[PDB]
Amino acid sequence: TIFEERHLKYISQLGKGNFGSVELCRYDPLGDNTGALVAVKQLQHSGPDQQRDFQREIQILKALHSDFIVKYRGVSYGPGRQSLRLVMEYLPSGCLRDFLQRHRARLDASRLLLYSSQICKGMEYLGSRRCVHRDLAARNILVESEAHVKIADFGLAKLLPLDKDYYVVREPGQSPIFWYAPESLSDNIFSRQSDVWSFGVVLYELFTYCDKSCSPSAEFLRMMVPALSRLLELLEEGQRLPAPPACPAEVHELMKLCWAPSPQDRPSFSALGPQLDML
Ligand SMILES: C[C@@H]1CCN(C(=O)CC#N)C[C@@H]1N(C)c1ncnc2[nH]ccc12
Repeated sequence: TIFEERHLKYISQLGKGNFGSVELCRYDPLGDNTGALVAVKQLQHSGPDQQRDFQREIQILKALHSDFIVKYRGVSYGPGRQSLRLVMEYLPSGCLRDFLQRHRARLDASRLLLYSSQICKGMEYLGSRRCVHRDLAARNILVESEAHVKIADFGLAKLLPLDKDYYVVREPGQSPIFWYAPESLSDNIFSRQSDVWSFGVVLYELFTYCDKSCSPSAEFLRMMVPALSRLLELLEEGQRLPAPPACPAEVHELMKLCWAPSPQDRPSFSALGPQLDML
């Protein structure tokens, strides 16, 4: 699980987010271009707060073992003990947002429900580890195959101490505001139940095939003082994203429950899973 810097050969960018980037590299210790492709995350530049967070992220992912969480492979170092890069499995079908847009006409509602169930199970597992994800969105889901997706980034994830079932951040966060639960917008509170809110938005993303014209940003902005206050207002009045075109009624009802105003009245991932499998 220790990868030597000198054997990581840089090929291409796979994505970026939250002060980090993921690159496609070949781990090629023979130097003949036959080594395994890996996905390698690093900070885009040096930062002391970001480095502390990055080491924590690595320890979170290292301790996750699930069919629905991207596989941790190891780390590369540089000044010891200074983690330079997080090495993960590379899954070439890539991000679910991109995959849905491209294969839209090939994937039916059963496939979307399968993806929904897999994401829900990943999240049930995450919450069992006292991990709050905080950034659940289709952009952070990875496609292993046409019938298998995995939660694939943990840049903002936090571990809940044993005696507190939420965490409050000091500043407002810097993620697109359209996945945030009301209590995160109003009071920077995050919990496993704000993850459920975000999962409702992920269901919306799936059933819109991440179409840009009716995306959470496009549609909320169209429906919508500062933007965050307008969105909070809109949400506090009980307005919600509209059912996606052709959305099964049962799924739309599940989204609405995920979007209960109060965190306590949202269903658990434990409860959602069986309901998704039933559908
Ligand atoms: C959807 C995956 C998680 C989010 N991504 C980031 O780059 C976040 C940052 N920084 C892209 C990544 N993705 C395109 C991947 N694509 C292919 N293999 C991958 N392994 C691990 C991630 C990954």
